[PDB]
Amino acid sequence: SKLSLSSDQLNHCHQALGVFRGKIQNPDSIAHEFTGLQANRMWPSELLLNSTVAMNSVNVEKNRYSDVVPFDKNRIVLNPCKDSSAKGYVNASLIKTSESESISQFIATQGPLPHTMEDFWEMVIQQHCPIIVMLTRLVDNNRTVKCGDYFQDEDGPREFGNISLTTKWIKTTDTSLMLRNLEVNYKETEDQPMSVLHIQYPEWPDHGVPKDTVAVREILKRLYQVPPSLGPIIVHCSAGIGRTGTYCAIHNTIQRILAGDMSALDLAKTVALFRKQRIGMVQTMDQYFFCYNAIVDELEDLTAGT
Repeated sequence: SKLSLSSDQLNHCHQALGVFRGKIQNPDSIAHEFTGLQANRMWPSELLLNSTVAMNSVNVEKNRYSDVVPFDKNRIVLNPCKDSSAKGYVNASLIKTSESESISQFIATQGPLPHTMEDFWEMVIQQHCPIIVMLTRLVDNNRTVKCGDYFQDEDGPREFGNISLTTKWIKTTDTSLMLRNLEVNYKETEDQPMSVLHIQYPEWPDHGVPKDTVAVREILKRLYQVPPSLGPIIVHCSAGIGRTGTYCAIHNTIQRILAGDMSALDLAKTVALFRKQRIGMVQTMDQYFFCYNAIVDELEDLTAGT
């Protein structure tokens, strides 16, 4: 829970901090950026041509929301998959800005449905994802289900067709995170099972923002240590675009500043790139402001006492 930065990295964090802090001091500039992103949005009819597999009659019931689907160009494919007519379909998108051993790639995905939980765990195994970031409750206070329980094993070991799941431990933090060390494998015990750290945050409301940036920044602080080469970080909420896109923007921006990518200072450009990779990433102007506040707060931590 402390980073040793090089002189280069500290200079880049100071340079970024002055820019992002100047943006928060001129909030009209941030509002203007988000209004511009919304003016340049993709319209739903475009999905009929760029997201054909998601919109297939065989796959429509595998989508939590009819207008939040991955593009064909970067959807995550199950390979092998039990049904060739499905073309390996899971509602999941590769989010990748850079080809650097220092910059994580993400899988942005929807909160799993009861009938897509085997698909989800098959994706985790096939992509060897070391981390799951979960940014939703299962059910909201209006009593709407937002995500299925694909991970609790209080009754006994969970099974998903050919896949078994077991919890090694559960640990909480002071900032309300729930840390679950999970073990997943196929029932044919060819090799040792796979370890996945599951991080759940229940205090980020749907289409809203946390009251402060501390819990979200603790997720990033715990993941600084995880080598990007271990595999994609799964990030999901309910649709996998609003809270998911906001978290990805904070994580990706900080990593790219630390890696020396000047373009990370243009958060609007990052969000536009994310939107070319999954429709609607970062849903609200409050979420866009929260990105700026979290990035400033984290850059203040990274440069403290320098």
